[PDB]
Amino acid sequence: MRHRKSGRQLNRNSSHRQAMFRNMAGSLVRHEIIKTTLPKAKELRRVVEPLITLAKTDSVANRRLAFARTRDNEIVAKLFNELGPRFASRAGGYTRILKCGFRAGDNAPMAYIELVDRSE
Amino acid sequence: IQEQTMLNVADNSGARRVMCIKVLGGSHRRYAGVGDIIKITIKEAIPRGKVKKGDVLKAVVVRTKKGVRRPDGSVIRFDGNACVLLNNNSEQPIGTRIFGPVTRELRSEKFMKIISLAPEV
Amino acid sequence: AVQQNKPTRSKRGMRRSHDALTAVTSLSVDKTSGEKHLRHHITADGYYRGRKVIAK
RNA sequence: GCUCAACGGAUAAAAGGUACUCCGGGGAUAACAGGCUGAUACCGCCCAAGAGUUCAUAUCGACGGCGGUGUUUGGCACCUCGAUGUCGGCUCAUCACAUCCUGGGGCUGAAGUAGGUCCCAAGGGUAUGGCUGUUCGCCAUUUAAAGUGGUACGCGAGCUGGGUUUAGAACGUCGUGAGACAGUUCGGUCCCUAUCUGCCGUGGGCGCUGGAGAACUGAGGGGGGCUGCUCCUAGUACGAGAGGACCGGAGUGGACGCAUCACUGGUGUUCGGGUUGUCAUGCCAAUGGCACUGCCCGGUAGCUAAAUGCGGAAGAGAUAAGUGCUGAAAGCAUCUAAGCACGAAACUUGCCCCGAGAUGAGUUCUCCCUGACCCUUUAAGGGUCCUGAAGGAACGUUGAAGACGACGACGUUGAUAGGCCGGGUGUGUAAGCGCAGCGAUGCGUUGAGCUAACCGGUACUAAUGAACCGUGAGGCUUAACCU
RNA sequence: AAUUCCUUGUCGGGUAAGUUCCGACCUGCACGAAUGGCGUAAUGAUGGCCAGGCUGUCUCCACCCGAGACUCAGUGAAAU
RNA sequence: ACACAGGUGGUCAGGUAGAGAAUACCAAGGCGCUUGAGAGAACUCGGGUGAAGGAACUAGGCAAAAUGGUGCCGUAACUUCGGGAGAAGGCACGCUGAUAUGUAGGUGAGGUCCCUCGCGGAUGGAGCUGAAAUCAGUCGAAGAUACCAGCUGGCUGCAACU
RNA sequence: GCUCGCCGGAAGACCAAGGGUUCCUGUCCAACGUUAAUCGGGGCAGGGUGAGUCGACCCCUAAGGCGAGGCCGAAAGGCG
RNA sequence: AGGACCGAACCGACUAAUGUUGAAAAAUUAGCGGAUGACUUGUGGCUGGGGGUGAAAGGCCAAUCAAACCGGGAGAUAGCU
Repeated sequence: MRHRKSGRQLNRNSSHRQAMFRNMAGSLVRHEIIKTTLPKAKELRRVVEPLITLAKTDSVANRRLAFARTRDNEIVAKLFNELGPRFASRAGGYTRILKCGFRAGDNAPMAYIELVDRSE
Repeated sequence: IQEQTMLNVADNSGARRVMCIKVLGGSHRRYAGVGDIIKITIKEAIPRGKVKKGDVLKAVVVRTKKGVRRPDGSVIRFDGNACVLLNNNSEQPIGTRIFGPVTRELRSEKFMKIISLAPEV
Repeated sequence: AVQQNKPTRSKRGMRRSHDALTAVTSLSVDKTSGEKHLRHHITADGYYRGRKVIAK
């Protein structure tokens, strides 16, 4: 049974979950605020925040690891150049979840997950 | 060990592959493999051994792949399942010389002769 | 699977006694703009607890 | 003028098969099950010619007799043919006692060991395989024993289909044949989303009399109730020996149930590495996608058994069979009639769990609410304003809690999740650079680099203060207490 | 014996244990020569049996991954 | 009957690996299959992995698990001499370099002659492609490293066989 | 629009049969689409199919069909 | 050369599982058998119901077969419900 177990399946296999969170991390890094469903945002915290924690230290090994966990070189450049120094003082908590209302097609709990030091 | 288990023979008089037809001791005892006595058929035998194919007699398990657990938590696992052949009425070793390792768990009653003859305890 | 006799309109109502909707019963009011919002939700003009958090 | 003899005589004149079958009816009529009965069966008693080394009842009992049970073979045809699935097995059970083991006894043709028979006793327990479709049966090997029956010969809206019970084929036999067989053989479609009762879990509503927050009493109910092997006593008692103690102690197991994850393991698609084929990121290099997680090798948390802990008790009361004491009716006698005492794994408690909806709604502790007006068909009651308390609920972060509710932690006076920091772990010396080499590759930086749900910390993120519900002193009859 | 009722015939084998199988015996209820008799290499999604290997078939299940089942929004049947 | 997991004749056939129209991944092209969001109970379906034992399961190895490639050896009873026979069983498989700055081999440019002097013959041997083997070195736990891809042996009945 | 996955001796493209406007464009969301739908193969309008060389038509014939006369059959009709 | 072998397309349908108010009035998924022949396939044609056709099953003849489907006799008859 589910005792002391992390990880939200979200009714998809592991390959889809990994691909979906890679793409969601890319979109969150690119736009700095996205609307998702609420559990999707909650596990999006867990993928996105170690990327910025890695991106605090800029080295070729760390850029290669970030490219391994994203496969987007623009996102790697943003993590190691634009963000990273911005979140360097922040000891975690780069992500803030603001719960919106409910989706139209399916009654899904909706959220805006955003970067904390958003320019807008 | 279990029923329908093939075992090697440590002792010389017991010959080659043997099969456990019954796990003696207990009403519905399923698995017994440390110092327990099991009824044995001889599935294949060399002629130099005194016992012959198709013969039922007892044995005691001396080596188990499952292995004994020591009091401190140590697990001695012996590769291969082995038995020492015993007479049905007497439960005494037919074989004059025991071969391979034995455990200190076989130190009770007639198995003292087995650990006396066997080299490594 | 099937029923041997038809269930009654009474037993239908007794089964739907526990099938009823639940009211909201409270709406939080944001300090900066007077609009009522679901508690811990955005105000639908873009405000959380005291600040504008989304443009839309 | 008719063996029109089926003799109130269908016609001058008429045999079979159907498992390829079809129609209308019938439980008016058989098969299965239930019902009646109990001839048979099974069990028990009556008498006792006998059998028993002499010695009817230690043990069986002829000839005969009487019952009990529903229980086997039957009888009947009440029911079911506008439908009640058929053996066996698998899974899951429950009851009776005509008791297989374990307990208590009596008699023994019971020296001990071991038995026989009978009484009481239903708390628990009561194999694995070979052959075969099998219940059976034969066997091999266990065990304390591997009970006997009922439950639609329990159980197919639980499972199987070997069996029978269809349509194909063949053999043996019968018949001219179609075909048949209480013969054989090979092959041969087993459907249901649970309304009601019933259970197993888990909630909501109201009640329990002002509203809460706790902690409990225990009326009832459930769970649990098994046993072997060795040693001491003791080679003692018992015995000519051989053998060898129903007492009283100690360990150690088997099967069972409960918990747990410290260990040993398993798993671990959410960690690390190797690697085949291909494609991509411009390319080398490094990585990623896809091929069952591509194939593997290992593996943290969690869960789990095959791992480890624990338990079924000792007691106590009332007893069953049984054994007694005192003791008359019956100066003797007598376990009973008045009395008195022991006596079981059964009963009631003791052990665990549930449990006041225990409408008989219980107890204790604490907190909280003490403002007016109008109408008024007075256990009486309404409407209005003011004031909403203790607390709960909602919302949010969540949990080793959970199908959903429910329950538990925390909500800025904050460690409740995520992130961050440090560690631990797991995998196995990353990338990059340099060096050796013709290169594959090796060596150094380097036990490096990654690391999961784990541990200890940290307000960086989200847990916003509102608001909502809940009230304002609680009904009538017999008491001290002072007015 | 695709045939033998009795029958699981009797023996020998193979197993600890074999109504199956294989090989003999003849006591053919109820084989028999183109309604063909006896053998036969190869062949068979054929019938029966025995081994080696292999494994969750089993002892005895345990964990994991997905699709349902549970909850939420929308549409929304069935037998009886 | 349906915007139904079925059926529907021919044609074309790119790369890499591969015998291949198998299969894996990709081109070009076309799509995510007209309900979604959570949570991660029993149970059901399709899979993965299993300690020890291994057919004890069962009516019956039903199902699952295994074996599986190419090359070289090697191979029984019986036989209708074809078979049986991939019988069974054993070994080697990756990369890099050398042989050989890429070998056998294939395809052939100049040039050289000849002639009925053109889509001619003959001779060349530059370039290109290139299997296999051997030897040494080297990496993993593993080299048909994935997908793909046979389980084998003995006795019988019946029908010769497709 | 950017990433992801899937097929790729097809789930790619073209003919045949069969269907018959389902093609394209604008507009609309009542019924249809197992949900919402702004979308659609839905509704409603308007457009779209250009041949001496491609098919049919045509010239020929196969299996076969029909068959003047004919033969045969109660009529219908059979055969040729 | 092979009614040869292994094996795709192709044709068939041996076991199991799911389905059984299905995606389907016999399918799907794993395995299976043939696949140079007595093969398979397209397009036409022929055979018509006591008839056809049949490597034979009472198979097939439009999800229908010990005698198809449509209309008629026909309101057959029904000592039965």
